[PDB]
Amino acid sequence: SSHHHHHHSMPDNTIQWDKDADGIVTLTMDDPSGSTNVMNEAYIESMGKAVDRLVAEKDSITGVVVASAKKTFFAGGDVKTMIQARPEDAGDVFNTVETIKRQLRTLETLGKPVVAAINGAALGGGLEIALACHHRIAADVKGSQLGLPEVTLGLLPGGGGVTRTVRMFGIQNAFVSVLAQGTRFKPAKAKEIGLVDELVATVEELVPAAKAWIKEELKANPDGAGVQPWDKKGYKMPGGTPSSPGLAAILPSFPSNLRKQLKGAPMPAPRAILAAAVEGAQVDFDTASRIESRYFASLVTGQVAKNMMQAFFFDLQAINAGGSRPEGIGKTPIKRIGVLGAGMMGAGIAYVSAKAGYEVVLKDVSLEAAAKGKGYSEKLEAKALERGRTTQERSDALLARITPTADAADFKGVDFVIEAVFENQELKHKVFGEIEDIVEPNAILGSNTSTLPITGLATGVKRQEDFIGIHFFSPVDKMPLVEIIKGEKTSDEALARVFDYTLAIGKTPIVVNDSRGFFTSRVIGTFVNEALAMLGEGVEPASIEQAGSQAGYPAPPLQLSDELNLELMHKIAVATRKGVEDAGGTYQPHPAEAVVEKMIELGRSGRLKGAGFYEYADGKRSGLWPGLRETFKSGSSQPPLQDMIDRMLFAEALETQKCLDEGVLTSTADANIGSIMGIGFPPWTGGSAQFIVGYSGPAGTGKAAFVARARELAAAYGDRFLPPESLLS
Amino acid sequence: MSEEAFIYEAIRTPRGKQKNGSLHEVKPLSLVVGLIDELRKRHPDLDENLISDVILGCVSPVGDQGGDIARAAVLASGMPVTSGGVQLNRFCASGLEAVNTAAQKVRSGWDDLVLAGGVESMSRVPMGSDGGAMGLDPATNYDVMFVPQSIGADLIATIEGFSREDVDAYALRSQQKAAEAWSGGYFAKSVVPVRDQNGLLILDHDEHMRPDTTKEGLAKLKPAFEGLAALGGFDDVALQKYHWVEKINHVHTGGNSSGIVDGAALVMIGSAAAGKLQGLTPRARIVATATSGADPVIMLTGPTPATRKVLDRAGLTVDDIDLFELNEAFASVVLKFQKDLNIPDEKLNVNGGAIAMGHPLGATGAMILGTMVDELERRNARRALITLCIGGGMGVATIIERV
Amino acid sequence: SEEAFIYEAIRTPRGKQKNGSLHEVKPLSLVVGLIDELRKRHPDLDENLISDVILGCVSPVGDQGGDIARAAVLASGMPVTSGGVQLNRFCASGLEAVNTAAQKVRSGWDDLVLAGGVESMSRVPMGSDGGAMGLDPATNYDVMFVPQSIGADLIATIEGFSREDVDAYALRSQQKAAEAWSGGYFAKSVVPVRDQNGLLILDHDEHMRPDTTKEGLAKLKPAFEGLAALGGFDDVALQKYHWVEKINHVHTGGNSSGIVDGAALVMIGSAAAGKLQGLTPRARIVATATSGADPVIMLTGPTPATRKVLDRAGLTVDDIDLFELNEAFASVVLKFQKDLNIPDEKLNVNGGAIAMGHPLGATGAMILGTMVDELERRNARRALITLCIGGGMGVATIIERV
Ligand SMILES: Cn1nc(C(F)(F)F)cc1B(OC[C@H](O)CO)c1cc(C(F)(F)F)nn1C
Ligand SMILES: *[B-](O)(c1cc(C(F)(F)F)nn1C)c1cc(C(F)(F)F)nn1C
Ligand SMILES: Cn1nc(C(F)(F)F)cc1B(O)OC[C@H](O)CO
Ligand SMILES: Cn1nc(C(F)(F)F)cc1B(O)O
Ligand SMILES: Cn1nc(C(F)(F)F)cc1B(O)O
Ligand SMILES: Cn1nc(C(F)(F)F)cc1B(O)O
Repeated sequence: SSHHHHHHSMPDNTIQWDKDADGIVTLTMDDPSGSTNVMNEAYIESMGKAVDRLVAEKDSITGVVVASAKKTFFAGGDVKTMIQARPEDAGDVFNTVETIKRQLRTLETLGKPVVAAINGAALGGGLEIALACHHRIAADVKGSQLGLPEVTLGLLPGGGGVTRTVRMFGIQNAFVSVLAQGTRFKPAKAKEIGLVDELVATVEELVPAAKAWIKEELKANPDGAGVQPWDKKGYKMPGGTPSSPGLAAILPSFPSNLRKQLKGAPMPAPRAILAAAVEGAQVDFDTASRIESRYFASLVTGQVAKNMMQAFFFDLQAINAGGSRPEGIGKTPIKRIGVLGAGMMGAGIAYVSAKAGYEVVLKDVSLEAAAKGKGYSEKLEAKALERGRTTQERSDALLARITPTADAADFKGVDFVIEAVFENQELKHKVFGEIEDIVEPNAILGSNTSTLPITGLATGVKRQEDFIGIHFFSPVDKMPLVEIIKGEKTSDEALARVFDYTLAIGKTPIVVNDSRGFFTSRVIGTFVNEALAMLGEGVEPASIEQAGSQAGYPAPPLQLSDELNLELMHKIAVATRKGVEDAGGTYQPHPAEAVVEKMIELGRSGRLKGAGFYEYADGKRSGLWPGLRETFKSGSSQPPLQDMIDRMLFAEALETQKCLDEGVLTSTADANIGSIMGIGFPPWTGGSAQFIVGYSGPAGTGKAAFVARARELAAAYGDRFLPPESLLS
Repeated sequence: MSEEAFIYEAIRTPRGKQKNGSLHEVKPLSLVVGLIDELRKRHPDLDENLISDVILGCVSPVGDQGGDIARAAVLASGMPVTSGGVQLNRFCASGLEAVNTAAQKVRSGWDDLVLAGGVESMSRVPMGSDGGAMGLDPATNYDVMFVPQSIGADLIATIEGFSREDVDAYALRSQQKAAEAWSGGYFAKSVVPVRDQNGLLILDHDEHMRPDTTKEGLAKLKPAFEGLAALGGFDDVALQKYHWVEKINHVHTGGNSSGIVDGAALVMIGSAAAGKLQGLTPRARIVATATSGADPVIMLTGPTPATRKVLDRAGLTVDDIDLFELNEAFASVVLKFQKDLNIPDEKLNVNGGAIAMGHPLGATGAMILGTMVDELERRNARRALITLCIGGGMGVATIIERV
Repeated sequence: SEEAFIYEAIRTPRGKQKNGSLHEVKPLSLVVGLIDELRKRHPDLDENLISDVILGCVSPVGDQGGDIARAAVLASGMPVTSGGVQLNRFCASGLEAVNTAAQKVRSGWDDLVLAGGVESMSRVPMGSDGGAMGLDPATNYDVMFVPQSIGADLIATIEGFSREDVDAYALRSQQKAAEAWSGGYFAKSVVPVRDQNGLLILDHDEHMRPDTTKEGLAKLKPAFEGLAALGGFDDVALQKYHWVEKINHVHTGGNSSGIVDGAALVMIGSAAAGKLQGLTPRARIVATATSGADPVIMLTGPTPATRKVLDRAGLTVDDIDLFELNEAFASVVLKFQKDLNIPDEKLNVNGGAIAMGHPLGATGAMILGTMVDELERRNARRALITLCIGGGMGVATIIERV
């Protein structure tokens, strides 16, 4: 019943109160404990104090304006509170969001207009505050975003976001466009969809425009001033209620469509959002809001939300703060970039480098090839014009920074080299020998490499201090990770310069010590090899692909194996067999190697050669190879689907632990974000390292349950699932 | 387990089609009252106070079919107020469940004479009009992996290897046998023509039938549940459970699936003492009933364990059954049933089925039951087994013996 | 023959209509919660032996459409072979499900059956399913449709039950329901409703007004005088009961059944089924019966149904220890008590629907289980459960403690 978090037996104050002579109260949120207003304990008590005062002085108040003194409006909550909420704290989680929404409900039914003066970003609880107002004005300034992104953290908008957006837009549009994926909107697009009512050019115009709207609203609509559409007698939900005949016909298809988009992945948040949305539309607003609180308590106290919150607020923020960047180094601005190779990798590196603002020289053997490399950026910009994202002016300046060439002399004045030709050490030696003297003396000598150690590649240049590995992922325009590999002779300054380059092009870096396979390629190898092993054991290929998708991977493993090429997977196994037999020992062949050779023997080595595990026609995938079931006698082995799923997840998790044991990675933050962004480890796990500490199965939870399950897989499928000593005691 | 239950009468209305149907102007309450009045016409001296209940199956008990339509039929027809009236819903088997419940009420010895059957006016009350505890609950819909009966039928055809020509061959078979049964006069005594309040004829035949159906015409039809699985994503949901299947072969159309029709059916069931007291000749005896089920999502493999359970319950085998009657919801379900139990082709749906004549959900069970009472008597055969697949994944079967 | 036994009989608390605790709970969830309680009591029960789930539901639309019995089977993870059928015989749907389950067991073709009902009247109001009468003026006009409320007032007029008489029964029902709750009679059978996080939603019957006074009941206005004039149902009723000049409207919201949400479940099986699964039988279903009376008064069906079930079991009134008749309206119970000369201290001894509510489809199974508990608490032998029904029907059941 109370607006406060405690009713017995001391927080700060984050809201400034101001009442003008016209009776308009301006609430300015200005949390003294940070640069951003956040839904912490101090805010709840501050808003509760203000809402109490709004009711106490209701005879002398004509309208309300909610504003912010920060660069943003309001974004987020106290994450240390949510991530520690245990299942036994579900009652307190439930009571907390009920108190939060009781404040907004009183602000909303005050009998007078409330306007949100959105000066900057309004994310999550920030937009929920604005949705409780009757009118929303946003300042169209650069960097501002509006949205409800809590589903990306495994949560849901538990401060009214679900209930109010469904009342505003209906079930289908609110779920698809706002809630299911937590889409962030620029102020212009937010006004288009109805999330915001008006726009102003500068933040200075916001509060005056709000009070002007309050004055006109009271004059033009005194009966419905301060009354939301859902609080009127004749309210009709857009698209209808679940009992309306039109929506009741398609409503059974909503969960199946959601299950199609997630491919059966165990992400409970979108399921909970859809349930709260539909169930809420069946009852009144206050009952709908209470249902929203219960589903929110289900997610907060769950394990998946704790995995996702761990990855974003602690791992990603530690990386973006410079956790893997060395200490003493400063800045070194980059003037001109030199990309060697015009394939899909080199052409992609030229696109993301030009889009950030750099001049790029794109070299290949011929101008014909380098021109088709720049054509990769032309066709990406041609689709960006038709979709309306970038303008006609900025696109012509983007392509103008890409200079296709075949002459090595055009690398004159290049201070950052990114080689991206064939995976061959002696070829990389020559291409850097032809180029190290034409470029600047301070230039970074970067090499996009999948497996070959950087220390060996550096012996083909003079200044090994500035040689470094810069691993990108195809397609480069869409993949967000850059795996930076530190060679044995690589300097600390070269790390920081490539670290800053990765941030400049809008990508996330990780720092990896030199080793065969690095982190991404080595770990993703255990993923594809685990599926090829299942294929050789006799498991149905369709079940293997379903296991990959239902585990949460972005691409099923056989489909991914056709794109990495089986000849490349072959000579990685040949190179690793030399990495042991030359040292004087015996090699332990992965059972997947026999499947790779049988497919090469049959002339089906992947998508490049026109046929692999899938058939290919007209440059597109055309289902599984019909002979694949006879070649491997598919159906003879029928393990449960969860065994196939666990075999793939545990292979990468155990291999991630090995990389942390050996020193390939130096922080679990790099391992988690690297596995998610680099190789597509399922976001619900929070990373291949978080997968261990946050494991959850029918036997238990945590590291001990991961060890127990890994021992079941080892007894049934092989010793590669036996956990390392670092996970034991 | 003592009192034997006997079938004394089993009648049904003709089945009117969905589009421009003759029964669209007829309230479903009127379809039941017409059958009650026909029972009076055949037995005028019957003491209706002996009738202790009227059990009607109805899958969409809403609108014209709401408010306990069985009790409405009792009051509207002028039956005694002591004759009860209960509506039940077990999806497609509602009509046979009403018959089985009536038989079990007689076996318990606490009911002596019961009317049973069903009613479904699908042109007035379409399927899904009642909403649904499942479809309105995304939290449960998401977890149980709901997939319509239609995608399960295509999935059954995909798994079992039934081609588009195979299911269309059965559809042609159903049209031919339904026409042969109508031409031969097999349905003359049990199909009660529907008449208005002036006695004028409304419908006297199953107007969904297409007797001139050809293999060529069936092959031209478009697969009807292909836009349902694309716009709803039900294909991907079905393959998430059946992960060893790569692609679903969509073979079912409007011409090899059951028809959307209007109709009703009534069956008079009672003890031997009830028949002797009122002078009723027993036509058949309810030997055994059974309720089971099978894989959900597929939804339609339920009739296989229910048939084995009712055979095991009556101490019989497949060889002891003279006639097999399985509702033709989809052609692949019948072909799977015929393949599983090795049912002889000459014994399966010998007078046609729902593909030709229609599937009035709540009434179909009692319609195909009465069809087998007539055909056992016409052939002078002994035993028949009647079963229907059901939504959700269940099945119901019944064995009758001619008397 | 095969005897039918009751092994478990539970129910949810009944949440009120206005600002009710159960308004946010889907009726499917009310049934699943009771299924989960049966599992907590028998975790080694082989659910494959359960062959059907029979639920009564008077308004099977919306949240209660699409065979909610089957939905509960799938939602709760019960075996797909466990069936699931919804039925509707108006107010006796809950007891009809139990009786049909018992007859299925006696027939020998079912071994273990779940039975009961569910009605979320705050989410699915009465009459939401339309109705073959209200949409058919030709038959409505002929059968002379009069709401059950006016028929209850008409029974009070013919029998001479005053406003003080029906209010005296209302006070008696509130007192005995309060005495039963405070005495712990309902502690083991009323299963509190909880949310997905385990938080409590409701653990008691909200509709109860244990501080009811006869002065407070007399201040209430007749609820069905506004219905009688706007529809002309008084005139329709007196056209059939032509010897009655005027209907005395004595029934209010205080002496009529409460509109509430609730559900109930009963486990019924053969002796071999209970022996095979380690279940201790609590009572035996001696006999069932159905009958009826005039459909304009509508609520006089209980008397011939009770008379019929007594003849069928070879018993009389003096052989029955407890009588349980649903408190749809106070005059219906007083009419029943007068007709069969039921001793006052044997009739609805733990209170009834006036105090606790009438969740249509579930009430029959609730008061059935209410007698299973009171027979074991008193160590009594026989109990007779019966309900009036819409349309003029009646259902009765006799149980014997074991
Ligand atoms: C970057 N980002 N910013 C938001 C913000 F809330 F600020 F809007 C949400 C995301 B986000 O999702 C990306 C979005 O789905 C588009 O692909 C993400 C990445 C991670 C990681 F830790 F695994 F890296 N965790 N999350 C929640
Ligand atoms: B309250 O102090 C709070 C939160 C919890 C819970 F366990 F549920 F997490 N229990 N209490 C008593 C509170 C609210 C918040 C905020 F972040 F603002 F939401 N933070 N705290 C500590
Ligand atoms: C994060 N996400 N949410 C959805 C939605 F909510 F709309 F269904 C879809 C996706 B998605 O990226 O598609 C692949 C998926 O992440 C793999 O499981
Ligand atoms: C601090 N913060 N919280 C959120 C969320 F999702 F909770 F609303 C988003 C952000 B952010 O982009 O900085
Ligand atoms: C930051 N925060 N903490 C909670 C909790 F756990 F206390 F309930 C809820 C929120 B929120 O709505 O952003
Ligand atoms: C793109 N999309 N996302 C969804 C969902 F379920 F995730 F919200 C539905 C669709 B659709 O088919 O338009």
